[PDB]
Amino acid sequence: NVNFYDVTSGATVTNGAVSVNADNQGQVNVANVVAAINSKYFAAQYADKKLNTRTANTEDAIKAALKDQKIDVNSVGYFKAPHTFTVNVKATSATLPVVVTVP
Repeated sequence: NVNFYDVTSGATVTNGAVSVNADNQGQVNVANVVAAINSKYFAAQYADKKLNTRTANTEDAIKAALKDQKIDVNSVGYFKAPHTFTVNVKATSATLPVVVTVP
């Protein structure tokens, strides 16, 4: 099956969590959320005795999570973050819920 893993430790992860900084007006860019998630977690499938990486839908998943919280993102990626929200990151042959906190 597809599973998610920690990039740095290699451990299998079921639920993830990251922190992303806002600017002094409480604005965040989706690109910084995508970087926080994808730098920390990756998806892969075992085959041919190795882990094979699988592309995650992180940007789309972030925008979908914010739209479920009634938060819009503008054409160049900025939005007003909630304090914390959950992104359901998907990779295809698995879903990794990732808690995103914006202090």
